[PDB]
Amino acid sequence: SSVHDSLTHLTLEIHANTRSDKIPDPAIDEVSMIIWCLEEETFPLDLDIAYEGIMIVHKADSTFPTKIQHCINEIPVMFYESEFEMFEALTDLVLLLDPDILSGFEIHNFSWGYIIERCQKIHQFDIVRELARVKCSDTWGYAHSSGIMITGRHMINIWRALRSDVNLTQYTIESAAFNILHKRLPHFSFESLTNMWNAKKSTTELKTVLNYWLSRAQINIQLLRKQDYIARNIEQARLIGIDFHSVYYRGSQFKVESFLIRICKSESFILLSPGKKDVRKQKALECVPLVMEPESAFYKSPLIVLDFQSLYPSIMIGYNYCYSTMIGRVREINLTENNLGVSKFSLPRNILALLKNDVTIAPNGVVYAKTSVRKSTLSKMLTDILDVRVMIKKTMTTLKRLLNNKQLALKLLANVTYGYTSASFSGRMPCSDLADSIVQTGRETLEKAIDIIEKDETWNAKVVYGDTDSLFVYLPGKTAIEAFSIGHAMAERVTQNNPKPIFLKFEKVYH
Amino acid sequence: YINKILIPPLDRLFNLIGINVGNWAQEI
Amino acid sequence: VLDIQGNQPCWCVGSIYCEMKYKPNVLDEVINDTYGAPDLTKSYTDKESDEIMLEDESGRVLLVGDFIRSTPFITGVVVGILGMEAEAGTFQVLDIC
Amino acid sequence: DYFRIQLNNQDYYMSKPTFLDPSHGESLPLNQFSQVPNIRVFGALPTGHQVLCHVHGILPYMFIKYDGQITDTSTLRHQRCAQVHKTLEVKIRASFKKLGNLNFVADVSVVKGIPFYGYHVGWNLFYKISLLNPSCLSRISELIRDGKIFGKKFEIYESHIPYLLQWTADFNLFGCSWINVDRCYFRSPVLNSILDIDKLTINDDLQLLLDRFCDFKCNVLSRRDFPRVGNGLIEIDILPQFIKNREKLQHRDIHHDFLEKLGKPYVSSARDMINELTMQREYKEPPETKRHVSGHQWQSSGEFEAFYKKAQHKTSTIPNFENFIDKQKFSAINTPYEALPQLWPRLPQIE
DNA sequence: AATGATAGGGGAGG
DNA sequence: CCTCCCCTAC
Ligand SMILES: Nc1ccn([C@H]2C[C@H](O)[C@@H](COP(=O)(O)OP(=O)(O)OP(=O)(O)O)O2)c(=O)n1
Ligand SMILES: [Ca+2]
Repeated sequence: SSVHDSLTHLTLEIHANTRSDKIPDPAIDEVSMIIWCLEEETFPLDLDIAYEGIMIVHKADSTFPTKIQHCINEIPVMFYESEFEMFEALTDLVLLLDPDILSGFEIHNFSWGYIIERCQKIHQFDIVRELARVKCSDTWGYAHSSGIMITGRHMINIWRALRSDVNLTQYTIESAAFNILHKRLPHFSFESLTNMWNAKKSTTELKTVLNYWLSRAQINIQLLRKQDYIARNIEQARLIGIDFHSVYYRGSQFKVESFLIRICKSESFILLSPGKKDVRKQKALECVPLVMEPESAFYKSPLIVLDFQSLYPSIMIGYNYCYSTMIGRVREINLTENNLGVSKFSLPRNILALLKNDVTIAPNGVVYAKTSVRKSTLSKMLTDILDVRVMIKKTMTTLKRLLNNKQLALKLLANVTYGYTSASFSGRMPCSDLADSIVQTGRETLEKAIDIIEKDETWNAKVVYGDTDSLFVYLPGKTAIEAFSIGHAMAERVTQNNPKPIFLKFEKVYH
Repeated sequence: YINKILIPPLDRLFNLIGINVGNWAQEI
Repeated sequence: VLDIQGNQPCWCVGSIYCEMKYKPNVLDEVINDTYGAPDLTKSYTDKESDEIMLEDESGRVLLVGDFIRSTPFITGVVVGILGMEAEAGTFQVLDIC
Repeated sequence: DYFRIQLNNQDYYMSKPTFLDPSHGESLPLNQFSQVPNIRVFGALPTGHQVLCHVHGILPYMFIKYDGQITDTSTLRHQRCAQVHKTLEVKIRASFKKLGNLNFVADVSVVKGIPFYGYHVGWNLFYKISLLNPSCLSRISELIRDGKIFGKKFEIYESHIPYLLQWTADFNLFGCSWINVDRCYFRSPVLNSILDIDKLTINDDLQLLLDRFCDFKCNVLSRRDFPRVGNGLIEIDILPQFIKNREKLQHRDIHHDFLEKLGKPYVSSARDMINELTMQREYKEPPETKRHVSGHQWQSSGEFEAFYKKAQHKTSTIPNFENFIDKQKFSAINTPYEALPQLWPRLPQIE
């Protein structure tokens, strides 16, 4: 077909016989079944592999493989005398397909982790060094990600990905399948599975366990596909520019650093790298967001909800707030030594007099250069990402999915951008003054909006609740049909009293 | 279960109106 | 069942395996009175069939032919199939006991 | 017409300097390098064939403040770079437990730049300390910042950015994107015969690509010097000159003076996205006429204005836009994006 | 080994 | 009143 612009995906599952409800331990209980599923939609080269397979240990009596073959009759099954040969065959299969991602459900104490532990502890075989694409500890890795590190290939823990994606009580294969794929799967205890697997007769039981594990393996691909996790992560990586591993393993500051270094490298900018001690000894944050306690009561009349769109990004775009735009705190401006966050510097001789007009003092008290002398870099980044997001949203099946993935990635990047500042702890390039300015001017904008809304006599409305950018205005007995017009009018009035990127949206009402 | 799972949240929601849910539960 | 392999007639005794899916009306009736019954039609559509096997505690073989078609069968019923293997693990049917 | 490899995964390792790697530097050319870093790229061809790529000549670097004066005659800069290189090498060798076979620092060079943490308008001189082992770069930065190396503490620039991120950003690379390269070097037999993959994976398109890019006469490296290390299909070795993803970057130097005050997206990924959307299909968005305040007056604006007037009266000694910054040509000093082409070894041929 | 800020509320236990 | 823990809003 067309060119290959996706990542190959392979999933694996393990069945191990337990011993009277002991949750099979990877040191006493051996592997028996390595049912694996390979994603077909994104796999090129059209090779005869059938995209599916089952591996079963059989010492070899003379009827078990034949019975299994007839009861399956669809997927080829390979039988091995020992689990070491079965592991070697699995390694050969991985080296043949050479998948980009090896995944599974709860891969720490199960299939991938179980195989790794069995190979390392019992057989003294380093399966990790053999499954890599190169011939020749991670507490954070196991905390909220996959702790397995195989060279070349990415390990994806499906349950963690779904936990980060969808919020629901409990996280099991059955619950996820029912709440995502609308499939109900019977669940059998380990003792029962061992009993069916140890029954020489009753082909029905063998077919039952085989279909059990086959469905468990197959449903993983559908779960990752319906949420479109792989494609969304690939699109986000292409947008930000970080590798596929850093999309989910690294933190939010990594993406912001990537954008910043990519933008600044074209403008001959040199980024400062403060130490941990410098960040620890910097001035603490003083400005806090404005939240008002609502009047706890039941509101019969319609309640219009107003919410600013990207309040902080719009603030930084409009007010030109950046690292390269701070001149200094308006109080205590010395020509010898100053203080701005984690750095000290000295102003030139006649800098203030030269730019006495093209500056804008922040609410916190920090002088910022106007756009007429220097356009800030963060404003450039935020306006570019916002323009791209609104363009793709305005344009908006495959193209629709790609546009949705791009929209989500752009929203995530824009939201994480502000978090780069105000990083008092575990911050690699923080700036207390910039974050304080942003929060304070957000508070001022909120107060101005509230005053404008309350001032109008024709709108006998009063603000009852307030958040970082949320306004709850109450219209006592105001026939909600016309409440939409009033809400649109106040949104337009508030918008027309702010710089260009600042915008207010009505978007809903509570009768 | 009744008291310590339903009385607190229903009381938080309905004390704004001005009614005590616990009185309703007392009669049963 | 695994001993019937060759170009010679042979007979064996085993139970009959069939599909026997439920009728949709029964499924609707049991779903409407369970309060949480899943989409049981998915259990029949996922598999997506028309064949008869012979299970005798050692495996199954497909009962192809015409004598086996013109007889209603229910799963779990044992019979005395007497036929000949022709070209695969499929067993022909000539007489039934 | 370009060899295209997707950025699926990346890693780095230390190897001995071959004829495809830099062996010396400009500060201390006499002393060679004990080891050099190499970046491994795990990618797949557009036809679907996995390719392993080794990247040579890419070195991590960090910037520290230049101590000398801007009135150098292009000769004292080299001497100062040599002295600081020797001091760094000695101090790291002593702390980490005749000076030859450099193991930590490759070379030190002087590059211009504009600081980012604050408002700066003029060119500032910086050192470019290129290291050999990127893993210990954080340790070197900590030692320099803590005053263990020199007699005074020095601020560190561009040390929180990892080596892989620097390499990707310098050459205009994005994750899961094509690495458009025109020339490559092949290794031990291209169609690997691990078990049988030299027959199943091969197709017409793969053979056409090999015929277009592989010559088997002056392209395949020697078997003895460069054995395969990848358990996959065809493996290539690349040089920094070969990567043509760069040269599409728009370099601007408008921040060295008040160019803006006198008479297209800034992210190339966004440019690619909008190009794709235009190819898929005009686009417009009518704005709203906003009449803001005269100066957006706030509660504590008067005190701020008074303090600004006091500060302006304090630091003053009539400045003009065209005559504020001093007009030091700084033509000899290399631009940061004009400095990474340095240290690229050669265009060798050892066939 | 890696981690972006701040603000509110409830519940158990001592 | 105190700390500890859960976890949702922005
Ligand atoms: N995880 C978060 C969520 C929000 N905010 C801050 C940034 C916003 O400027 C402000 C408002 O948050 P919103 O939830 O309203 O999101 P936005 O206003 O930024 O965009 P949108 O309105 O489209 O949701 O709160 C933050 O710092 N971190
Ligand atoms: Ca909002």
